[PDB]
Amino acid sequence: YKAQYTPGETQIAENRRKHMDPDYEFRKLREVSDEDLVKVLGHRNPGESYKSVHPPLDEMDFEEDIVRDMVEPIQGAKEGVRVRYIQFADSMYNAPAQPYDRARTYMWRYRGVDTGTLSGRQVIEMRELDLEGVSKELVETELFDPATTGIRGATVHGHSLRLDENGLMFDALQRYVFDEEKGHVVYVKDQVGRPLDEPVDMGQPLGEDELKKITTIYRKDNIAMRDDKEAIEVVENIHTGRTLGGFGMDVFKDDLRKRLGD
Amino acid sequence: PMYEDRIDLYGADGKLLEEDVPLEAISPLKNPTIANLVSDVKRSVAVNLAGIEGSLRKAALGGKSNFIPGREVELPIVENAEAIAEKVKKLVQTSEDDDTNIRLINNGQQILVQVPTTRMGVAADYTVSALVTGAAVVQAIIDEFDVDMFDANAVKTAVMGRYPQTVDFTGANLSTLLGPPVLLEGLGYGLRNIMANHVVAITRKNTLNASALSSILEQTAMFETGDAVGAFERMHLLGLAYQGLNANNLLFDLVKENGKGTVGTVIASLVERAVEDGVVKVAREMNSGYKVYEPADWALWNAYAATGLLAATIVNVGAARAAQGVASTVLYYNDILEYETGLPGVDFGRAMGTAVGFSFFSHSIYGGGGPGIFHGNHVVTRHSKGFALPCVAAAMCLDAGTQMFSVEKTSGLIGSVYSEIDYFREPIVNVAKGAAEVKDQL
Amino acid sequence: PMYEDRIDLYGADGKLLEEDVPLEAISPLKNPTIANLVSDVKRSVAVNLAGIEGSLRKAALGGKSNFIPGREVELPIVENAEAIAEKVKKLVQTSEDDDTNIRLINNGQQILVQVPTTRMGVAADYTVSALVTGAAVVQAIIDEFDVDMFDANAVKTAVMGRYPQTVDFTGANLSTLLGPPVLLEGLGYGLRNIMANHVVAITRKNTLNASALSSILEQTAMFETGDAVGAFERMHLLGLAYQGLNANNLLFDLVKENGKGTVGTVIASLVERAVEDGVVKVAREMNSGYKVYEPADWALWNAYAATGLLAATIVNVGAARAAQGVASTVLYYNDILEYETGLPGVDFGRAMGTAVGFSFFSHSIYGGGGPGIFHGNHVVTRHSKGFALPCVAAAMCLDAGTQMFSVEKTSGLIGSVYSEIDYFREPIVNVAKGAAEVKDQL
Amino acid sequence: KKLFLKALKKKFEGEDPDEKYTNFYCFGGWEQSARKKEFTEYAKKAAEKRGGIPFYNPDIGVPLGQRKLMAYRVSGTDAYVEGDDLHFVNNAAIQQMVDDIKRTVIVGMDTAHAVLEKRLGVEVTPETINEYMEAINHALPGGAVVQEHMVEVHPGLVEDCYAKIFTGDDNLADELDKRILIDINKEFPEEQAEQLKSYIGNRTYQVNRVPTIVVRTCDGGTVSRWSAMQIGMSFISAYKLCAGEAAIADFSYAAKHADVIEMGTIMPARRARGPNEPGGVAFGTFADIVQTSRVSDDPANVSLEVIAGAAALYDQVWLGSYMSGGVGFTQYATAAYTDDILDDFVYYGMEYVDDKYGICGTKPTMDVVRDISTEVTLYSLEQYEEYPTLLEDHFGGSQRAAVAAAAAGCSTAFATGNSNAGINGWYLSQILHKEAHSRLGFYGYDLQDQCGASNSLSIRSDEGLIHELRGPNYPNYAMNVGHQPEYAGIAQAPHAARGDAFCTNPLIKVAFADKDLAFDFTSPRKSIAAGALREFMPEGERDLIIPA
Ligand code: F43
Ligand SMILES: C[C@@H](OP(=O)(O)O)[C@H](NC(=O)CCCCCCS)C(=O)O
Ligand SMILES: C[C@@H](OP(=O)(O)O)[C@H](NC(=O)CCCCCCS)C(=O)O
Ligand SMILES: O=S(=O)(O)CCS
Ligand SMILES: [K+]
Repeated sequence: YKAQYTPGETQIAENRRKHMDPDYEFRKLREVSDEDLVKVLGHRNPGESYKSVHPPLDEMDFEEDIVRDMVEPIQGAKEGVRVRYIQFADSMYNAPAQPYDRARTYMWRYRGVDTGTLSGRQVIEMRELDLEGVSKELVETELFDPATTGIRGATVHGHSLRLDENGLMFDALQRYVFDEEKGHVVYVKDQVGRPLDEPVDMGQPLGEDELKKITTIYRKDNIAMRDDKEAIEVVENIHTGRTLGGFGMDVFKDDLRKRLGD
Repeated sequence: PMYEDRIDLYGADGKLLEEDVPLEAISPLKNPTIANLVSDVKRSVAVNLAGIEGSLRKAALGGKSNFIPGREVELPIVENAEAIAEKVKKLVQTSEDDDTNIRLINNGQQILVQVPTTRMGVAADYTVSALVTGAAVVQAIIDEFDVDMFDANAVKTAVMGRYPQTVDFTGANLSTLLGPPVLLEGLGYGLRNIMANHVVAITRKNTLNASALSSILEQTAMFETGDAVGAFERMHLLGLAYQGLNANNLLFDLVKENGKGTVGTVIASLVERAVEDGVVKVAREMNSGYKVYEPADWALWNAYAATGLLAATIVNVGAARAAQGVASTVLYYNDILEYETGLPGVDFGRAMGTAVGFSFFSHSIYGGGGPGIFHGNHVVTRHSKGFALPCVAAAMCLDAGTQMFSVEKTSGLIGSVYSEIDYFREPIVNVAKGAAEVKDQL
Repeated sequence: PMYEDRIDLYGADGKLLEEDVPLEAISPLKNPTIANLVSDVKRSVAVNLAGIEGSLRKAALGGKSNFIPGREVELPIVENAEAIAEKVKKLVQTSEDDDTNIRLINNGQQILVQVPTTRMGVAADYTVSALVTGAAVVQAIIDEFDVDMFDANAVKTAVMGRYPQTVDFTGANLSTLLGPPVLLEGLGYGLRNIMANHVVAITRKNTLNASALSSILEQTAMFETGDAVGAFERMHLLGLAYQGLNANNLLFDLVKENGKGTVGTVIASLVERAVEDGVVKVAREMNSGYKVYEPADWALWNAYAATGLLAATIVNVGAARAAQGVASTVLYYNDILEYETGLPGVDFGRAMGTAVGFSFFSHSIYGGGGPGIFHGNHVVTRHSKGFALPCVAAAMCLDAGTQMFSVEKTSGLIGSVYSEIDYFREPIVNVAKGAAEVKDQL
Repeated sequence: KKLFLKALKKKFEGEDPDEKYTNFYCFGGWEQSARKKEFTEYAKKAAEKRGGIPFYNPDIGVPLGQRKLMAYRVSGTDAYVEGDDLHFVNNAAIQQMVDDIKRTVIVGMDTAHAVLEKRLGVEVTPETINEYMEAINHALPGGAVVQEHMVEVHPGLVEDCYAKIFTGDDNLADELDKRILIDINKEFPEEQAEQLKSYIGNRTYQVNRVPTIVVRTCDGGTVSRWSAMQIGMSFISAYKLCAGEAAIADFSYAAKHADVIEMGTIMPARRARGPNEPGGVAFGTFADIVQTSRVSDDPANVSLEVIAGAAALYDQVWLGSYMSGGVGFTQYATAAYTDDILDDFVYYGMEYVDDKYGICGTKPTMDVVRDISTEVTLYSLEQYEEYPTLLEDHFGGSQRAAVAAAAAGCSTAFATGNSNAGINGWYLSQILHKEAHSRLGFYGYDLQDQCGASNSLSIRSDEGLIHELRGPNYPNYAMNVGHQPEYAGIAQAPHAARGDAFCTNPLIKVAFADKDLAFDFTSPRKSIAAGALREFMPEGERDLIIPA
C-alpha cells in the first residue's frame, strides 16, 4: 500500500504531504546545541540526569501480556523518565508549520506521542528524554521560522496578530528579541518566561517569499483554499459519508432488510 | 441466521479459539456468557466491613470528613466476618438452592455479595441488589452484636451513607459497579457507568481483556438504548466482534505488525487490509492522483476502522507506557484515516468528536480528570456508541505509573472484589465458549 | 416453608378460591403470577400511532402547545398500522419463538408492544422496552413510507418527544406504566410510579381488584427497596395477603357488616375480630376503666389494622361516591383506631402521616391535585410502605363523577391498551392460581 | 463595501488596514485603558473594607496590554466600549435579560375556569376575570388577600412584578382591562397575528412575571411555584371560594403541571438545575423569546438579533458562569454581536442564496447544503485573510469558527426552510474551516463538530432531534462555547425566511410581546449596548432597605 497522506492539487497540499511522509527528510536550516535546547525547554538543568516518575520497566514486575510486550517502548519509557512538554505558536502569516499539520506529522513520524491542537498553540507531551530528541528536529529544521514560530508554554497570544516592526510574531512575554546587529532572533527567556543566564541565538528569520513557498496554511494572497477544488471535494466527501452513515437507513439498507426478513 | 457473516474467534494470545462462527453467536441477545456477565454486573455488591467498622468507631458518617462526636460505636465486625456473612446469606437468599453467592474478600476485610436473580426478576431496576444487601448487612450487624436501639441508626448510616437526604449512597461503605440510575446522563446508560480503571482492575491490567470487557459492556448498552436496533444492529455486532473480541485476529495482527510503528503505520496497515478484503474500494481518482475510497460494506468498514483504532491506541500508548496520550491517539487516528482515504472515520466522526472533548477535559482546568476516570455515562465521553471507551481501558493497562489517579488508587478494592468472577476477568475466552455453545442453535 | 402462617384465599366476590395456603405462596419472591405481572409491567409499551400521525401532520412536536411551522409531514400511519406493527415485531423480537407480543388497539389507533424478556434480561433497567420500541417504530415508519432524509428527524421527534434535550420523553407519543428511573423519588421506587387512576382504568373500576393490583405493586416494591428484608419480611407478606388479597375474607366481611356503617363502626368490627382471634390482648386497665391493648403478634396486628383501613375507605368513600374523602378516611381511621385501643396504627403511624399530607395536598394551593394522580413515587404519598395507596385505588373506583382529573381524563387510553392483560385486570383470581401452583414446592 | 470596515477603521485609528506589520510593547500596558485604570482605583479603595486581604492587582501574572486593547462596537449601534463593559457581571442589561426570562411563566386559564364552573358552580365572565387580574397584581408581588395579620412584601422592591393576560378570543380580549392585556392584534403584524391565533384557538393564558429580587435571591425553579401559589390565592379571593377546599387542588395541579408553560426544563444530576434556568431553554424557545421577528421583515436581521441575545445567555452566563466561572467567556460571545462582522458574512450568505435559489426556494438536499455552506465559509475565511485588523479582532480561532459557520448554517436554512439542513451546513463549514487554516478552535471546540454531520440528520435515541427543540442539554452540545448562541440563530433562520410568527411555541412568542419588560427583547443588541454604557436600569436593587 502506498499512503496518500492528504488530498489536494496545490503546493499547500503537497507541503502537507511532505511533512507527513516519513521518507521525506526535513531540510535542516540552523544549528541549536543540546544545552541551548534544554535551556529553552526550561524543565531541567543541562548536565543533570533525567528524573523518573516511576521505576524503570525492568525493575518493575509485570504479569504476562503478549499484546503489550509486542509493542516496543521508547527509551524514555524504558527508563521511567518523567513526561514533559514543548509548545509552539504558529503565525497565520505563512509559518512553515501549522497546528493540525503538526499533529498529523507527529502521529505519522513519532512514537509514544501525546499532542494537542489549538488555534493559538500546539503542544507535545512526551517522555523528557524522547522529547529532547524530537524537539531538536522541531527547531533546527524548516518546520521552524524563528520569526513566525514561537516557543511558549503559556501566554500564547500571537498567531492571529500582525507581525511586529521587525517582522517577528507578537509575544506578550517577549521570550525572544530581535538582534538588530546580526539580524537574528535571540531567546532571552525559556518557554514559560524565566530569564536565561545566557541567551540563545536562533538565527535569521526566513524570507516572506520563502514562507509563501513552504507554508502549510491556505491564504488568499498566496494560494487560496478556493483554488484547491480537489481538497474541498474530498472534505465534502468526508462530510457526506458521515451524514449518510449517521442517518444510516440507506447505507445500511441491506442490514435492515435482513432484520425485517422472514 | 439473520446475517450471513461468519467469524473466527481468536484469544488475547493471538491463537484460534473457535472457527467459522456466525456473527450472532457473539450477540448480547444470544451469547449466554454475555447474559451471565450482565446478570452478575447487576446483582453483585461490594461490602466494606473494615470501612463500616472504622466509620462506626470514629462516627465518621456520611463521608467527606464528616464526623459526629459522641455517636461512636465500637464493634469487632471484621473479626466476625464469617458469622455476619452467613446471616447476610440467609437474609438475601430466596431459597437454599438459589444462585446467592457470598464470598469473603481480603480475608474478610471486605465481602462480595451476589444477590439471587429471583429478586432481580421481580424488581424494576438493578438498585435492588445494593438496597437488599444493605438491609441484610445492617440487620446482620445489629443482630450479631445486639446493638442498642439508639445506636442502631449509626450502623445504618455507616453502611448506606447519607441516603435518603442525598439522592444516592453518598459516604456509604457498600458499592456496585453500576451507580444509581438517578445519576444517569442518558436513558438506558446503566452498563456505561463503569470507569475505565475499574475495567482494568477487574481484568488485572491485561490489555485485550480490558478492551473486550469495555466493548462488551458498551455494545450491550447500545442494545439497551435501542441504538443497536434494525438497520444499525449489524454495525454494533461487527464492532463488538472485531474491536472487542479480536475477530479473525485482525486486532492482534495490526499490533503485531506495528510493534515499532506509529499511528500512521497502523492506518496504512489497516487501509491495506481493508482494500485486500474488499471492504473498501476506489470510487474515483482526483487530479493529484489522490484516490477517493468508498465502503463496499458500511458496517464492516466501520468495524475494520474501529479495530485499527484500538490497535493504534495500543501501539502509541504502549510505546509511551503513559496513558495520557489515548485521547490524542483516538482523535488523530480518525483524523488521519479520513484524509488518507476520504472515508468516514470510526462511528462516522463520533469516536473522533469524543476524543476532541476527551483531550480537552484531560488537559485543562474546566473538568474531567485523568483518562482512567472516564466512562460511557460521562458527559465528556458518552458520544461514541461503544467505539471509544475500549481504547481507554487498553490505555490504562499500559500505563506504567504516570497517573495520580491510577488504577490502584481509584479501583483497587473493586479489582479484588470482582476479578474473582471469571467472566469479568477473562471475557474473551469465555465469550468464545458461549459462542460455540449456541452457534448451531442459530 | 419459612413461616408457619396459613391463609385461605378469597375472591373479590367473597367466595373461597384456595384453602390452607402457606403465606409465602403469595410472596413476590415465589408467586409465579406476580413475577409474570411485574415482567409484563416492565416490558409493555403503548404506542400511539394516531398521536404520531397527528403530531407529524401539524408538526406538533415536543408537546405543550409546541408547533414548528414548515416542518409538517403527512403520512397515512394508522391506515397502514398492520404493516407497521409487523415491522415493529421483526425489529423488537430476538427470535420468532420468543415472547414478543404485538397487538393493535382501537383498530390501529394504538399498538401494544410487549418487548421480549430476552432483551430485558441483558439490559440494566426497564427503560429498554420503550427505547427499543421507539427505535423500531421510528424505523418502521421511515421504511414503510420512504421518508426523506431531511424529514426523518421529525418522525423521531414525534415518537420520542424532546429527548435528549429533556431528560425524559417529554411530548412523546409512546408511554409505559413506569416512568424513566431518572425521575424516581427514591431508590428502587420503579414499581411505585403508577398513578391510582391508571390502576383503576387497568382493572376497569372494580374496587377490590384495583386495591389488589395496587397492593401487589406496592408490596413488591417494598421487596425491591429492601424494606421487606429479614425482620420486616413477614409484616409485608401479611400486609399483601390480608389488605391486598382479602385473606380469610376479612376485608370482604368488614365491608359487608358495615355496609350502612361509619369509619367508627368498621373500627369496632375490626378490633372485635382481632381480640376474638387472639391477635391483640388487654395489657392493663386504666382508672377510667379504659383498656390498653397489646399486640400478641405485631406483624399480624398490622395486617389486621391495614385491612380495616381499606374497609373503612370503601365504606366511607362508598357512601359518598366521591373520592376526595379518601385522604381524610385514612387519617381518621388510624387516629380513631389508636385512641380506641392504645395500639399502634397501620404501618406504625406512617399510613396516617401519609394521609395528613395527602389531605393537605388535595385541598390546598401548594401542590398535589385530585386523589387519582397520586402514587408511591409521589413526594406526598411515598411515606407509608405499601399500606396507603391501595385505599386510593379503591376510592377512585367508587367515584361516580365528582373529579376534574377523572380516570377517563387521565387514564382512558391506558384502559384500552393494558386492561386486556388478564393478570393486570383480575389480579386476585390469578394470584391465587399462582399460589396453588407453588404451595407444595415450598 | 464590507459591513465591518467602519468599525475596524475606528478600532484601529490611523493604521493602514492592508499592512501586515504593526508596533507592540509601546502602550504602557494596562494603563492604556480607562476601564482598567478605573478597576485599579476601586481595588485600592477596597483594601480598607477587605481589612488588607489582597485583591485585584494588574501586576499579578500576565502584563495585559502588550498589544493595543480593543474597543468593541455593539453591532447596529453607535456604542463603542471596552470589552470589560460587555462582561455579564459588569453589564446590568445582560443580567436583567436573564432574570426577565427566568422570572416568566405562562399559565392556561381555561382549565381553572372549567373547575370554577363545573365543580364550584361559579360563573366566569369578563368582569370576574378583570377582578381576578386585579387581585393577582396585588398578590403576585406579595400582598395579602385572605388572611388576617399577614406581613407583606415592600412594593418598592417589586415594581417589576406583574401579571398580564392574552387570548386567541378577540371578543374576550375586547372586554378585558387594557392595563393588563397583551394584545396580539396590536403587537403583531396582521398576517403574523392570524398565524398565531390559528394555533392558539380561543384559549386564554396569563403571563406571570415574578419579582426580579426573588429569582436573584433564589432560583428559576422558584418561579412556576411562586406563580401557582398566588394564582391560587387570587382565585380564592376573587371568586369567594372556601379558602382551602378540594377543588382548589385542581387549580394547583393545573398551574404547576397540566397547564403551565415554562421557559426551560430540568437538567440531569451531573449539571443539576430546576426549571427556567438557561440550560433548559431550547434554541427555538429562545428564538421565540426574542421579539425581533414581529418588528422586522429582514431574516438576517431577525437571526442576528437572536444570536446576540443567545450569546449573552448561553456563552457568557450559562457556559461562562453557571458551568464554569471566573474571568469567563465575554469575547467568545461578543464575536457574534460586535463590529458588524457576523453581519457581513450573514448578509453575504443571504444575498447569495436569494440570487441562486431564492429565499425558501428549494427543498433541502445534500447538494444544496454542500453548495451554500462551502461558498459562505470560503467567503468568510477570505475576509480574515484579506483584512489583518479583522484577524487581530477575532484573534481566537473559536470565535472565527463560530462566526463563519453561523453564516454558513443560517444561509442554508434561509434557502431550504429546514433547521436540520442548517446545522448540517454548520458542521461542513467547520471541517472545511479546519482544512483551510490547519486549525479550528480551542482544545475541545470541535467535539460536536466532528460528531455533528452524523447526528445532524440521525433518527436514533439521543442523536436524532429536530434542531429547534435541541438546546444546551443536547448531549453533543452540553459542554462547549461558540456553538449554542449560533444554534439559536440557525433555529430562527428558516422561520425568519418563511416570515413565521414563531419557531416552536406561539404562547412563548406572545408572552414576551410586552413593553413593560425592562429588557428590550425587540433588540437584544440595543439593550446590551445600553448596559455597556451603564445607561440601563435593572430591577431588584435593594437601596430602599439598606443604609445610604
Ligand atoms: C388559603 C389558606 C389555604 C392554604 O393553602 N394556605 C392558606 C393561605 C396561605 C397564604 C395567605 C396569603 C393571603 O392571605 O393572601 C400564605 C401567606 C402563603 C402564600 N400564598 O404566600 C399562607 N397561607 Ni396560611 N399562613 C399562616 C398560618 C395559617 C393558619 C392561620 C390560623 C389562624 O388562626 O390565623 C391557618 C392554618 C391553621 O388553621 O392551622 C392557615 C390557613 C390557610 N392558609 C388558608 C386560609 C385560611 C383563612 O381563610 O384565613 N394559615 C399560620 O398559622 C401562621 C403563619 C401564616 C403564614 C404567614 C406567615 O408565616 O407570615 C401563612 C402562609
Ligand atoms: C464536564 C463536566 O465537568 P466534570 O467532568 O463533571 O468536572 C461539566 N463541565 C463542563 O462541561 C464545563 C462547561 C463550560 C466550560 C467549558 C466551555 S468550553 C460539569 O461541570 O458538570
Ligand atoms: C408537593 C410538591 O408539589 P407537586 O405536588 O409536585 O406540585 C412540591 N411542593 C411542596 O412540597 C410545597 C412545599 C412548600 C409549601 C408548603 C409548606 S407547608 C413541589 O413543588 O415540588
Ligand atoms: O486551551 S483550552 O482549549 O484548553 C481552553 C480555551 S478557553
Ligand atoms: K494581570
